[PDB]
Amino acid sequence: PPPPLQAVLVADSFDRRFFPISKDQPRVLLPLANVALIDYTLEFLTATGVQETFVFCCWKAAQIKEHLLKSKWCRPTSLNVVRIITSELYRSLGDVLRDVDAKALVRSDFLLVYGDVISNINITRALEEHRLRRKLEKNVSVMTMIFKESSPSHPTRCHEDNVVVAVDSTTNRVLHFQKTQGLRRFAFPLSLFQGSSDGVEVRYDLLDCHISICSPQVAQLFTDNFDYQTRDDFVRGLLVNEEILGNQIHMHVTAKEYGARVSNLHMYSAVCADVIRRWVYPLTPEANFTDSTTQSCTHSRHNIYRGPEVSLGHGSILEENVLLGSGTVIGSNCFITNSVIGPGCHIGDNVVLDQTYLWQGVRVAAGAQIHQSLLCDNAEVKERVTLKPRSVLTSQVVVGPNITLPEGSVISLHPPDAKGYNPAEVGAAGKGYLWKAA
Amino acid sequence: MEFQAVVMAVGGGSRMTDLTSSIPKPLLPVGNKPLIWYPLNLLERVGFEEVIVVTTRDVQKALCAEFKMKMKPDIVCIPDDADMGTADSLRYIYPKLKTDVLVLSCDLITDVALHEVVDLFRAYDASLAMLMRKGQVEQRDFIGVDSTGKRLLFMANEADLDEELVIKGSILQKHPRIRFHTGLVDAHLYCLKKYIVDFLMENGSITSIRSELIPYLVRKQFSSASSQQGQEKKELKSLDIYSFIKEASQVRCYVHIMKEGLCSRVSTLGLYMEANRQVPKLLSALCPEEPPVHSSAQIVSKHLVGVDSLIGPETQIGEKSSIKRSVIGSSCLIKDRVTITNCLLMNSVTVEEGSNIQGSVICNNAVIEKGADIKDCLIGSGQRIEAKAKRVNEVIVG
Amino acid sequence: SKVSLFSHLPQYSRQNSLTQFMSIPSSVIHPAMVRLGLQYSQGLVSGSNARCIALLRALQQVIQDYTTPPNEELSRDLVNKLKPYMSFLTQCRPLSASMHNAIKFLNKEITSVGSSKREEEAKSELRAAIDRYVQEKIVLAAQAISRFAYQKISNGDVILVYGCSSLVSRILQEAWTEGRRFRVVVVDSRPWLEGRHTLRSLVHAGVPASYLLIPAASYVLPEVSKVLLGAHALLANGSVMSRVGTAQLALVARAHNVPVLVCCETYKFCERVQTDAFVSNELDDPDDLQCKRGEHVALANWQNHASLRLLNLVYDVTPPELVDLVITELGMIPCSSVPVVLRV
Amino acid sequence: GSELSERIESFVETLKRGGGPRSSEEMARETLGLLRQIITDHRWSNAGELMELIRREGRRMTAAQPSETTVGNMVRRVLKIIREEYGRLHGNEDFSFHYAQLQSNIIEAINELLVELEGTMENIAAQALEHIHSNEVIMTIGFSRTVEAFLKEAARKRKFHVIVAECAPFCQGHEMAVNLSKAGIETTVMTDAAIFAVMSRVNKVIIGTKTILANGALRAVTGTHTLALAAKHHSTPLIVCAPMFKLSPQFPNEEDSFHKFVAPEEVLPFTEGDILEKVSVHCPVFDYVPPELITLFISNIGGNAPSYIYRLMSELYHPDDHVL
Repeated sequence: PPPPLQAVLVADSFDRRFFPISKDQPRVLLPLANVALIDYTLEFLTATGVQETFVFCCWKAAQIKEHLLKSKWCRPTSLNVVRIITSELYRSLGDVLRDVDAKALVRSDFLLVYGDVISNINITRALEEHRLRRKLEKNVSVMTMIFKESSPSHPTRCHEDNVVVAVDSTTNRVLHFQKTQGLRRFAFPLSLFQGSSDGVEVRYDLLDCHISICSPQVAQLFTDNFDYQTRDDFVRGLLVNEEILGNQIHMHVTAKEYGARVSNLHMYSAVCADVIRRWVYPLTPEANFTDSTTQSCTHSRHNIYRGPEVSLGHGSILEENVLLGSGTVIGSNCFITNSVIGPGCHIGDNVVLDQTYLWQGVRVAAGAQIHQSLLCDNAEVKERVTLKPRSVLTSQVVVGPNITLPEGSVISLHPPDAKGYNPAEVGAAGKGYLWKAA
Repeated sequence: MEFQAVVMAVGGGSRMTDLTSSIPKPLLPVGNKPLIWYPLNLLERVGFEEVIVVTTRDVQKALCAEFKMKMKPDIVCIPDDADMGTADSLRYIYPKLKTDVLVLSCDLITDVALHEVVDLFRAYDASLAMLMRKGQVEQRDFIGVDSTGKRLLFMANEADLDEELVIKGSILQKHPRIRFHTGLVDAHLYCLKKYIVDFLMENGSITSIRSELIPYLVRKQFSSASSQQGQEKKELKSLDIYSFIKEASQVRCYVHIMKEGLCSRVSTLGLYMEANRQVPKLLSALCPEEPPVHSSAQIVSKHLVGVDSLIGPETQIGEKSSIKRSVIGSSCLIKDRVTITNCLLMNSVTVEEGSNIQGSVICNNAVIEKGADIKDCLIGSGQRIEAKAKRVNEVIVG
Repeated sequence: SKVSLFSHLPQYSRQNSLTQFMSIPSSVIHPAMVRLGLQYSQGLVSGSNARCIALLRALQQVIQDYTTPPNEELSRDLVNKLKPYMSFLTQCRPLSASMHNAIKFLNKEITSVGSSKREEEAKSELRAAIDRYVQEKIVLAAQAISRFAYQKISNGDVILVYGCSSLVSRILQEAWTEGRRFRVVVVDSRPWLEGRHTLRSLVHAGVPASYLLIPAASYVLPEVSKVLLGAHALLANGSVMSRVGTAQLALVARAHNVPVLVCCETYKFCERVQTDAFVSNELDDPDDLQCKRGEHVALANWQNHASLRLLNLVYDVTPPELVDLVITELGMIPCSSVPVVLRV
Repeated sequence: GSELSERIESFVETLKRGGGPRSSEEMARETLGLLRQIITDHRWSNAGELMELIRREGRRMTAAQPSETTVGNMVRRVLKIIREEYGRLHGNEDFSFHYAQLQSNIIEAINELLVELEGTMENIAAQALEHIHSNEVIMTIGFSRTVEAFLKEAARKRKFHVIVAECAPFCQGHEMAVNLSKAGIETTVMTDAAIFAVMSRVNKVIIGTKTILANGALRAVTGTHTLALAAKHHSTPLIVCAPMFKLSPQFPNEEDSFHKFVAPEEVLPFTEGDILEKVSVHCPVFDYVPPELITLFISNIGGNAPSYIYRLMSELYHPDDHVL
């Protein structure tokens, strides 16, 4: 049998699409459904039989280290060994690949994953297919991409991630791979059709999961070419250069499992909604796979989850798909639906919450109406406040009474570029700034 | 009262150089029978009782009422001095058309039942349903079908394409996956309805249906008020077909293909010998009362015969005339010690003794000489033959 | 390989095409009806509503092209000519009570025609009569039924539906448009899975809805308040014939104390009598029961095993003791009062 | 120590992430083996330490997966055996006096329990000849090994006919249909919806179960409840075949943990993404059945009425250990 399976984890985004918020907290530590965004990936890796893992982190690595040292995966009874490597010279995926090739860590086929992936996919069959393919031939296939079958109208298909792919019908082999952003027409070179006989299959109904099975050879190809910095560049360079090079890239498509990656607010909302509705069955809020003594739930009718020691007033109504932390206090005659509430929050009376997410330590005054908003750690709202859809409030910000923000408002504690507080912007006795635009 | 069959045979092609002109195109010799008898018999096999065929005056003279088949042919004399096309000819016969039409060409030979394609036309009220056979350079065409492989979705030819093909970003949002085919051979079995000819009555730009009608139709069958109207004219496009069709996304196209069987059109000289070699197998079940050698043929060498050795009437044979799966026509004189392999012969061919022919063709009024070592040719008409020579690539000019 | 219990009922497959055995230029049977019979084996089936409309349209088209025999009249010639036609249609697929009533009405109309009028006058009169029949017996009846049933829906209700039926969807959409608020629950069953039509229509309309399968029916009945059902026929004794599974829903709803309402038109009233949900049914293709397990598809080559039968029923009968209200174009009546009122 | 902890962690992790191709008998055997192993090692002073440790481990393993009930039954049975042994050895309940023959007696008692457990299905199958007669029709739903053995034992003498419901959406009835067809018995497969239509021609109904509660109620597969009602509409007897380790000292008070819910993938596929944002799907697995719909209980002892069940409970578990 081959050596035990190994995994590489990238815990740095190298992006700026989450940067009114990531000033304080790194992306991998964001709370989704009251659970950090790094536990899901580690549990997914553990469930598939991975016996060793490497972790790379550069930005604010101290918090990541202190969080990982208290998790259950560092206990001596864990079957998966966690190793931490940190540096301040990393800038892209290519640098990480060069470093791992230089240090000579991997010895056989391994996995490569980002830091924010939610899935429950088993790998054994794809691994066996890859091993058979690389055994019958010699160093022909050096990659095996993973995709999920889906329709082009699902709400989990952002415009920034749609792709179109051309494959051979008989053996799954990627012949073309293009990203579609602002393009109303798709073009393909004519050399593909004449090479083959009875299949140039074109697909637009696949969802990417950013999961790969890589041989050590890939590392070498990331060292010879010093201009490569992402997976897309590697794929395009391999597909274009066809003298000898790496020979082929193959694909595998699943149909009865789940897999997704969070990269923006739209993806965050879609993934949270899918997780609440038990679309990833083994990982559910009441399962408590983190075995933390401060997180427990009791499933009820209409998909309602309640934690320990939660007080409820008279006349309150919970519609469906609600999560409540520990110690939360609710007033009287409220209306909460499709919402997530973190631990330790206080809510007044006559409040309406719809498709909203509130994190820990947030206090809300009575008589308010909120729709489709995100509130960060330790926020507060005064009386007579109405937030229109698509609103964001970062940590420690306050909003004064008798105000009504328009759609798309963004408020952060830091200055707009990082002065007094405008009573027209943040209300009376408000502490914050209006960032404006995205 | 529901289907009108229209048989087209006017003009040959580049590959033909001495057959479609000297011999009538419908009456070219394959299996000692005229070729047009093959599709026409099929029309009489299903039960069709009305056949309309257009042709020239010479073919009409060569035809008259010489056959003894039950159908009553209705021959219309096309003007011979013309460069006519499919659209123009169907424009001519329009006043005689009332119901749906079925266009067929004499050059086609197939053994597949037409019940399947007519069923497809009936059930899904499709505008048309053409036929393609699996391929067995000329700017190869690419056709893209859907997942179920029944509905045509894309079609293009390499002639106007330079280096790449472009697909509009609206087809995929309705049909997520499509499959491409490149090696295919078309068949002239266009089962279009009455509205198409009415639409093309007022439009004269279209001249050939194969290269002009189907591309525009398949292009327009997809787009709608968006794309073909939002991104891109009743008074300019001569009352476009969309305005025409007003009855109880109205134009839909479907295509059927098959993988096993025989279906080909004899428009190339290369396929001629494959045709005349494989037609006895069809004739064995098609006409089980046709002996391989004609009854009134003067046979002498009855033991040196290979496979079937088709022989026409009044054909005198010589002893020791070895034959291997060859074709022989009428009134042919054969002497002794003549060996023939996989060769073709037809009416009024004289052969001298001591000959040897291999994989050749012989035309009318050809006199074979003694000691003729023939290796592949076609042989001209009204010319004598000398010894040796003849080649497949270096075919005799005469 | 039928079950001995259902030996009498015939079993048919969807791959025994009957069109191969006659000429492409059809002369025995009119081509439009040949197309209709071909389409009968693919779709165009919805509660005997679309089927009856298509049959009447084809009959109108056939009547359009007729020639009076020199030594005969229309009354006998047309009647004698029509028999092989719907005989072949029955050979394609079994009919329904609505089509029987329609053809009976058409024959009655044909017989009463006198010989004084011309052929064209008779043809126009027959077309007008058919148009009057279809206009009066279907559309206005549906409008009246919707108007009557609008009064039995209130704010905050939870209504349960089963299968696919145009009448129920029309009623619900009209009630929602009129300005009432409620929510719906849809129950589906293998292998047809016809509830997805209703689910999609309701979602597009803008009505909250939930979806589930039949075996969990007892799980959600504590929340429901009403049960609304369609029908395919109405027997003389007052029973209701519908798709298989309706009687189970009626029984469990009765056990949970929930009222049941049935909607139907007055031209589906049959004269047959049945005492059990058995005997007079129709079998279907057993190969549809094969589960697409993906890997290790069981029941594959089920004919190989010695003793193994697959059963596939289409209909069932509900006794009148499990129904509390019936709404027709003439009003609302108790179930047991159906035969006395409608017989006239 | 390390081996015991590794085994415990492996068992808990296997329990949490669903499971595998395991029957009830295998689960009981594994639980008993693990309990015997923990008794052997992990030296204790007196009975109190042993009881506390066993109770803690049982609470952990029970909270690992609520829907699995055999583990708790085995834990309570072991506790009762320990209580009986301590009472016998000893002459104000106190468990501090020290002895030396306790562990040997406990071990041999557990061995006798295992020996009794091994020979269970044969005893149940041995009674098949007193209920099934020639020319009869039997109804069943799902896939249960005990029912399969019960039918196969009686198939060697008489001939009858069996009807099986497919029990969607998992559709495990096909496996039993195939297995019974291979043995040479007439079989028929049909969907769930036709249960009420064919009930009028059935002589008996025989089923299995997942759990048995104190008052005689049942926790079975989804489609059982309706199947129980229709039979009551015709006074057709209903029979349950189950061994004795499926009995629990619980009552149907709270149903929040009664049913088990899974992903909605089984009901509605993911390829309907246009409308999946506004539709909620629910997929229960288990189902509750009241005791008024059951006629007879068959086990490795004999036939009993639903009222007798209570008595069995009082002689199987001590009242103290009802709540771990």
